[PDB]
Amino acid sequence: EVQLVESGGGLVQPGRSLRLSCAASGFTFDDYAMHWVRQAPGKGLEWVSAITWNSGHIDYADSVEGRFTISRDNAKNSLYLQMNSLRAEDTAVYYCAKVSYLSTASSLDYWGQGTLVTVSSASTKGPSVFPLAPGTAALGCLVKDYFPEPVTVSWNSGALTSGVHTFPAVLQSSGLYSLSSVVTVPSSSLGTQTYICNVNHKPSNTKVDKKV
Amino acid sequence: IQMTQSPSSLSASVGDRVTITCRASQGIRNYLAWYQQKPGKAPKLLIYAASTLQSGVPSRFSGSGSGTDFTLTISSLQPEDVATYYCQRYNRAPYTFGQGTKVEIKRTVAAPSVFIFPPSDEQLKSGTASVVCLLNNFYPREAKVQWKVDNALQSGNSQESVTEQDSKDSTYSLSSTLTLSKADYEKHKVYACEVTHQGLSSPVTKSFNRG
Repeated sequence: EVQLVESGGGLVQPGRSLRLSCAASGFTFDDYAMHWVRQAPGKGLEWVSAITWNSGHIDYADSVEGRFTISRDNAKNSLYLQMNSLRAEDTAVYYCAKVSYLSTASSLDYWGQGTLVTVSSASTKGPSVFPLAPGTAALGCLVKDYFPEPVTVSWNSGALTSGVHTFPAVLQSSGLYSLSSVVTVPSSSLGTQTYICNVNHKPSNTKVDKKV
Repeated sequence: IQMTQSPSSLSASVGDRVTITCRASQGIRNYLAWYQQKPGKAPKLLIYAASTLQSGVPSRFSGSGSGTDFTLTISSLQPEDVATYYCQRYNRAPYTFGQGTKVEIKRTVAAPSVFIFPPSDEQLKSGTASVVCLLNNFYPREAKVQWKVDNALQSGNSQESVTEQDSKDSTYSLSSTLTLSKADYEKHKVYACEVTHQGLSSPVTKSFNRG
């Protein structure tokens, strides 16, 4: 159980700053170089910044240089990224990664799940969630008009895995996103077993169990 | 410092031998690594030191190269290998990545299953109508969804969304959403999605009544 848990992402306005944190456990953190890599949405991996075990040497991607400041607290066993003067295309999922061997001349051998950072002067708006009701049958939930991403959606408190499809969100005219999650279940149920989509949109701090 | 890969994309069949190249702009000896990223997940390390496998990684991933020219080979493409692969220089700063290589899979053509959903009454209360059409577990990606309201073709008012390619059976899924206000939605009876796909000798059409 090696672990790297990022935190600190969210909505931030153009020009402003964010501090990303990354908590390390499993391995001996004090001993390794660490990296920050990021990915815009649907775009490719981009390396950002690296720092050695003892903060002795730092490196930045021309692409930040004078805006981002990598650092670490070997006592707290934690890694940081201070991001400043943000712009729309600093918008991305940001990962911390551990280095495989000793040396910075080593591959990244483990990466966190990452945190989304969204750079935008639009306010958060929580979704409204609507039921989509109907051999096999299909049902689902329509998760409409929310900002920013992500929302997550499980069915029956995670009990229901087979047959689930959660579609990528689409940006609407309005400037908000829309989602739809669905499941396929026997037509025979329905009037027997109950179905519940559990939506959670943190940035707005709302949960809804819509109950189809 | 650039890293370039080709192809940027490739389809191939289960069993096939896939080849991905990576060209460093300046001699990196063997400080090269290969990463796979499945859609939804975080990247895994497959190969390092140009040709060394990460532990627990299946042998069918193979790497060769030295200097500037490098190659990832997957020699028996399995359905779980659908992802995007990235090379990375790590001899020195910058620790730059290639552009990525999406790899998509086989397969024999498969028909969608089409379902229709009206807008819930809790939503017309809200002031607007969303009609949703669902295409399920088909291949290939290509699919045409024509909406029809009182047999009227409908244009400029649907959005679409495709799930990424299933790891198990190599299929896609589509949802289409027809949005129109309570004004128009109350004005008609028959809403319908005509679905057109290669796995269907004729189009299939789902529909419902009320409004």
